[PDB]
This record gives sequence, structure tokens and C-alpha cells, in this order.
Amino acid sequence: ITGVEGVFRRCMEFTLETLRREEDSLLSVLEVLRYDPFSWLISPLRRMKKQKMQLENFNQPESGNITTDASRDPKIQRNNVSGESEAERAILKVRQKLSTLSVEASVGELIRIAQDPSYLALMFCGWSAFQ
Amino acid sequence: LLEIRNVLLSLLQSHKQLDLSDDLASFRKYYILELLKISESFLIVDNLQNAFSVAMLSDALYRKFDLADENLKHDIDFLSSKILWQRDEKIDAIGMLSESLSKTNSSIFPSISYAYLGNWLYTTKSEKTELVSKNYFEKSLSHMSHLNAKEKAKIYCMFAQFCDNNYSSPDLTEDFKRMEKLYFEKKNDIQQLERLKNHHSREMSSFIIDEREYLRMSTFRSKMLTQSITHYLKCLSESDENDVLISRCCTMWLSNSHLDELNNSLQHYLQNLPCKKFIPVFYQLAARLMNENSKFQQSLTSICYNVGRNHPYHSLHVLFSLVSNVPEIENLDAGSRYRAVKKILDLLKVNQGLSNLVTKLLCSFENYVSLAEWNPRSKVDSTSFSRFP
Repeated sequence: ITGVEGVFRRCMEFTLETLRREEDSLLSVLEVLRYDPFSWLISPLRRMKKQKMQLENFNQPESGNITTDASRDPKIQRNNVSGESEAERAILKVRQKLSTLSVEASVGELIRIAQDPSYLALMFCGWSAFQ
Repeated sequence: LLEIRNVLLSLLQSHKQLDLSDDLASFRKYYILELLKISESFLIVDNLQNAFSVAMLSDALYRKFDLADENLKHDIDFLSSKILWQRDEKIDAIGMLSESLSKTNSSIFPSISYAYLGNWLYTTKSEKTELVSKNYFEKSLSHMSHLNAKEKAKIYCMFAQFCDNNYSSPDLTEDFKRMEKLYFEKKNDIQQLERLKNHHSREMSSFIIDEREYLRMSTFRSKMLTQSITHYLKCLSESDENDVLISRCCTMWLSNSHLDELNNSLQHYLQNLPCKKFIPVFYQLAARLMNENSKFQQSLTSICYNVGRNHPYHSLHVLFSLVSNVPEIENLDAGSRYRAVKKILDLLKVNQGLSNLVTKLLCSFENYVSLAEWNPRSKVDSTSFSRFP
């Protein structure tokens, strides 16, 4: 019967509920391990590998130029280096995500672009499915 | 649950003239359950009006149908306090709390309960920190073990929360940084004073005396933070509810790595703590272990060795991965650290049955490793064990 809502809105009402129970919790958990040299960064070689790339979202086996160039490599540098730890930058992002905006607005925040036609125009090339 | 249960109590009251004893009047008085009668989270309308209605008759129990005095005063007190916390009785809760503080009719465990209101005040920030801190600490320490089931969690929590706020808080962190900068400037001032007018030297010495007091206070508070981490570990020992306790503990050892001097402060308690509960922490914590004659590294190694003998299998995935993560390329202090880590793994592999288990883990690693390496002949989906050697 229902549109994308309701029990979905129920999970929404659940969604921000965690923070009030313990704001510190998720942060402290992630950050404690974040303190030890993780690689909280994206390898440039690993970057080109993902999005199916190639010529299809789900290309066949081995294929050409063996796997789009055994897609592989490694070595960072001064450029685009995470400052000390972008996880520290991330830590602020989480609380920002965990921050006067209405709790009810959060579902709308999800909703605002949920059925938005605009977003579907830009995404991983290929594999667009409304229903 | 209880529609006429009060009306049920009414009857024993009804036979007043023929009453065998008025202890039956003392019965409904010990009404902590009677408060529970809705206090167990009447969710639909959110458990509001009933209990406030309840404890009024509780006051009646104190007075209206009984002439007596006992801990029940503080009993209805903490309950009304909880109702107050339910509805914005900001200091009114504090008021009932102080009222309870006034009398003397129960054991010091009620004062332990009162520490909860005192911490509520610490949130309210009514008075100075040190005095109320002593007020709660004396009662918490004096009559300990008189309660255990719910006592340990709050006992740790009160000693921990404000102290950790002292360890860091935005304004407090700024204050500590300013004090540290003052000490740093005093260091250069003393350096200049090393080699005219002694007035500037004496003023700098007075400022140094002032700053040394604040530094000693912050350092003793940080040692108290270590002790509170230890108490939270003891909480993990008494009960296993809080993985939040686990993350706080993780922060403790992380600062211990940051604070090379704090390990002695963390030393003795680290002996007794069964960290086997720290399963989600386990892989990270084990990776934190270092290879040196340093107390932190040695304690980490002993803890992991205990983990293996007691129950490697839970984290034997982690240990066997650490070994399996065997890169010869990575060359640094972590290189010799991992060499000694393999040494410690072999030391843990001394025990004969544990030796068999460790060999089994290593061989399973070898098997799956060849299996991954086995990408032969571009074979069909099904793979026979005979295909690999």
C-alpha cells in the first residue's frame, strides 16, 4: 500500500535516535582505533580500479588487457596528503552529521533527494534503476 | 499491571481495629516496588503522571498513616528526584537531594546514591569542583561493597566523567594549553635567568611556583584519569555491559602510548585486569604492542600471551592474520618489532597443546594461502583438492 515511507519513516525516526543515547559512543569507538597508523586515505592506484570502469558495470571474465591493465600501482606524496590524519577531519564530519536542524528534517534530508530526478542523472555510468 | 493493587492494600488497612499489628501499615510503606508499579517504563504515554502521584502517598507513608523514620526517607527522595529529572525540576531535584543530605538515618550507600545527584549538580555546576568531589568520594570509598549489582557502574562513572572532562574539554583544553604555554615561557625565562636585577627573577619564580601548582594538579588529575580507566576496567570485570567502556579504555592505552611516563601510573592495575572481554578492541590493541624493554610494550605482550593461552581461538584469526600479514618489504622499527612479535608468538607457542593449535593455525593459513595463489589453468568453478599439490 504505502509509498516509500512509514516503516521506512519508522527507521528514519530510529535513525538519529542513537546519538542521544550516547553522542560519544560512535566517535570514541572509531577514533580509538583511528589513533594508530590506519590508512585513512585512498590509494590513487586503487582509485581507478573500482567503478566497474572497463566498458561495463559488470563486465565478463579476465577480458581485455587483462582486467583493464591488471589495474595496479602505489606511492603518495606532498600533494593531496591528508593533514596528519583526515580521520581527524572526518571526526568533525561525523559530529556535523550527528549535529539545530530538525530530527524530523533528517528523514526529509534523506527524502529531499531520495526521489529527486536530478541525482540519478549523475552517478556511476550505467546501471540506473528506478524500479 | 496493578489496577486495584492499591485497592488490594486497602483491605489490610480496613481491619484497623482488629489488626494484629500495624506492621501491615509498614508493608505498603516499603513501596519501592509500589513506585516500580509504573516506574518500569509506561511507554505509550511515556511513564509520567503515575509515579509522581505515587510518591505523594509515599510521603503519606512517612507521615499520614505511620510515625517512623528510616532510609525510606532517602528512598522516596531519590525516586522523586528521578521524577524531577523526568520533568525539568532543575534544582528541585537538587533541593530534594540536599534535603536527603541533611538527615542521618540510613547507611552510607544512600550517600553513594546521593553522588548521582551530586554529579547531576556537576552538570548543573552549582558549586566548586573539589569540595563536592571529596563529598562523593568519601562516601563511595568508605562503605564500598555494601552494594554491588548497580553500584559498580555508577561508582566508576562518577569518579570517571568529571575527571575525564578535566582530562580534556574545549574550554578546559584551551586552559590547559595556556598553562602549558605559560610553563614553556617560564622555561625560556629560567634559561635567560641562568646567565642583573633579581626582582624580575623573583617575580618569575613566583609565577613558576603558581604554574607548578596548576601543572601538578593537572598531572595528578591525569593520574586520576588513569586510575579511573582502571576503575572502568574493574567495571568491565564486575559487569560486561559497556563497550563504551572498551573505547574509553582504548583511549587510555592510546594516551599511555602518547604519555610515555604514565605507564607506571597504569602499571599495577594492568596486572589484575582480564582484558579478554576486549574482543572488539583485540586486533587493534595487539597491533599496539611494541618490541622494547618498555613497561607498556611488556604489558601488552603479556596481555596478548594471556589471550592466546586462555582463548586464542577467538582472536587467533587476528594473531594468525598478523603473522599472515608477513611482509618482508616493510622495513622500520616496526620491522624488528614484528620480528620480536613473531618471537612472542613462538613463546606463546611453547605449550604443547597450544603448540599444536598454533601449528594448526599456521598450516591453515598456508593452505588458504596456496588456495589463493592457486589460479591455475583458468579452471571451471568447481575445484578439486587434487588440483593443488
